[PDB]
Amino acid sequence: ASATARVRIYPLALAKVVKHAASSLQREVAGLLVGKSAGKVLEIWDAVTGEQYGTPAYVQLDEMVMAKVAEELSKSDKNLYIVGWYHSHPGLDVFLSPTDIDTQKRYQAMFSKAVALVVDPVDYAKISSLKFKVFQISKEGRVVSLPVS
Amino acid sequence: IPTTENLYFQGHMKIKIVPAVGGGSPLELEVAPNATVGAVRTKVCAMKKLPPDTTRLTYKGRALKDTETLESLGVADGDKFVLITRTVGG
Ligand SMILES: [Zn+2]
Repeated sequence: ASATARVRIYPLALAKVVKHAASSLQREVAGLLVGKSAGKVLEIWDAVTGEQYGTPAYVQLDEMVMAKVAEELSKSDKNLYIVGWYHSHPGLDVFLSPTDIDTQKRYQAMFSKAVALVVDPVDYAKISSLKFKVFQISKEGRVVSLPVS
Repeated sequence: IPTTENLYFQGHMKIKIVPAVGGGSPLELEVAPNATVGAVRTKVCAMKKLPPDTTRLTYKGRALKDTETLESLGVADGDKFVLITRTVGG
């Protein structure tokens, strides 16, 4: 179906995404997911961000954030790298819009197992949890929500 | 000596390109200072099986235009570039 079978997110990394989203209910926010693949399992070890511009319906992360992050990771002894991106959908529910899909296709072209995490901070799933999904474009071009733990 | 062996040794500047997403091997390309950033990015996109219209090269903290020459940037043997792609939600 899809290049990544499932996603494992370190709880503090998820917490950082959630807190960043919850700190800006008036605009979409974005950042990068850092981690590594282990077979078909994608591990999200951390989440980082930087300079950006956003509105309720849109966000762009400055491209030099990715550049600086990749170079630091590349230099370091750690075998971690950018594995995806996150952004928020405040009050909009969780999905990939056409623009999001275009961004995500470009991530996957560079790294087949890349993922897009989308969080809506104003909502709670269902027992309760945070309202997020981790998406990937499947081999036949469809948005799929991956199993997350 | 094959006539195309000359072409193999054109230049003696080797640069490193780090793909920004994924853990993929950096590319190490032999280039000339007269080469454009665009020619480098084209080669990198071909090696990584990327289309040509989705990435950009960055160098010492700046995103580069494809029309810039490596010579104009003061590129040296061993220097590194990062290949980035956009991060936009919409
Ligand atoms: Zn979105």
